[PDB]
Amino acid sequence: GYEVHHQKLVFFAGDVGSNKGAIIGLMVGGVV
Amino acid sequence: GYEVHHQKLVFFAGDVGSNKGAIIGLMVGGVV
Amino acid sequence: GYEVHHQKLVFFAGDVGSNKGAIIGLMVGGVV
Amino acid sequence: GYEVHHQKLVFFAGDVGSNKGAIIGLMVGGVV
Amino acid sequence: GYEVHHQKLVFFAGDVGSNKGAIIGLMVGGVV
Amino acid sequence: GYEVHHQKLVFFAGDVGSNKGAIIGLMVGGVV
Amino acid sequence: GYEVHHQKLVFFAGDVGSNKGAIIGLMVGGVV
Amino acid sequence: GYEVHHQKLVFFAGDVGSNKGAIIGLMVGGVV
Amino acid sequence: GYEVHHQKLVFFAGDVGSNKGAIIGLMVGGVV
Amino acid sequence: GYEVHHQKLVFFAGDVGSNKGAIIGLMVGGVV
Repeated sequence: GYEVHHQKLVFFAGDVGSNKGAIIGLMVGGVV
Repeated sequence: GYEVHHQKLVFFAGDVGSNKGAIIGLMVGGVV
Repeated sequence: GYEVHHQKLVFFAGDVGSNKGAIIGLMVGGVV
Repeated sequence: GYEVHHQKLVFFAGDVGSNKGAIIGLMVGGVV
Repeated sequence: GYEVHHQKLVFFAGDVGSNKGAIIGLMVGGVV
Repeated sequence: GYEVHHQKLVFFAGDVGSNKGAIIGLMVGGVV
Repeated sequence: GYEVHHQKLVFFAGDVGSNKGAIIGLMVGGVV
Repeated sequence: GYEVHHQKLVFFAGDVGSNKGAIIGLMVGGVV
Repeated sequence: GYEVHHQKLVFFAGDVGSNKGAIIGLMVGGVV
Repeated sequence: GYEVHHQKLVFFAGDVGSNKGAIIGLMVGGVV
C-alpha cells in the first residue's frame, strides 16, 4: 500500500511590481 | 495498491504589474 | 489498483498588466 | 504501508517591487 | 509503516524592494 | 551587436540496449 | 557586443544495457 | 564586450549495466 | 571585457553495474 | 578584464558496483 499526495514545486509564489529585469528558473551560461 | 494524487508544479503563482523584463522557465545560453 | 488524479502543471497562474517584455517557457539560445 | 504528503519546494516565496536585476534559480557560468 | 510529511525547501522567503543586483540559487563560475 | 550560437539541450545522448523500463524527461506524480 | 556560444545541457550522456528501472529527469511525487 | 562559452550541465555522464532501480534528477516526495 | 568559459556541472561522472537502488539528485522528503 | 574558466562541480566521480542503497545529492527529511 502506497499513499503519496500533496507535493508541490513552485518557483515564484508571490507578486512582482515593475519587473524590468530577469526572472529565470534554470540558465546555462549567457549574459543577463 | 497505489494511491498517488494532488501533485502540482507551478512556475509563477502570483500576479505581475508592468512586466517589462523577462520571465523564463529554462534558458540555455543567450542574452537577456 | 491504481488511483491517480488532480495533477496539474501551470507556467503562469496570474495576471499581467502591460507586458512589453517576454514570457517564455523554454528557450534554447537566442537573444531576448 | 507508505504515507508521504505535503512536501513543497519554492524558490521565491515573497513579493518584489522594481526588479531591475536578476532572479535566477540555477546558473552555470555566464555574466550577470 | 511510514509517515513523512510537511517538508519544505525555500530559497528566498521574503520581500525585496528595488532589486538591482543578482539573486542566484546555484552558480558555477561566471561574473556577477 | 549580439552574437549567440551553438546552444544545445539533449536529454539522452547515448545508446540503449533492451530498454524494458522507463526513460522519462519530466513527470508529475504517477507510478513507474 | 555580446558573444555567447557552445552551451549545452545533457541529462544522460552515456550508454545503458538492460534498463529495467526508471530514468527520470524531474519527478514530483509518485512511486517508482 | 562579453565572451561566454563552453558551459555544460550533465546529470549522468557514464554507462550503466542492468539498471533495475531509479535514476532521478529532481524528486519532491514520493516513494522510490 | 568579460571572458567566461569551460564551466561544468555533473552529478554522476562514472559507470554503474547493477543499479538496484536509487540515484537521486535532489529529493524533498519521501521514502527511498 | 575578467577571465574565469574551468570550474566544475561533480557529486559522484567514480564507479559503483551493485548499488542496492541510495545515492542522494540533497534531501530534506524523509526515510532512507
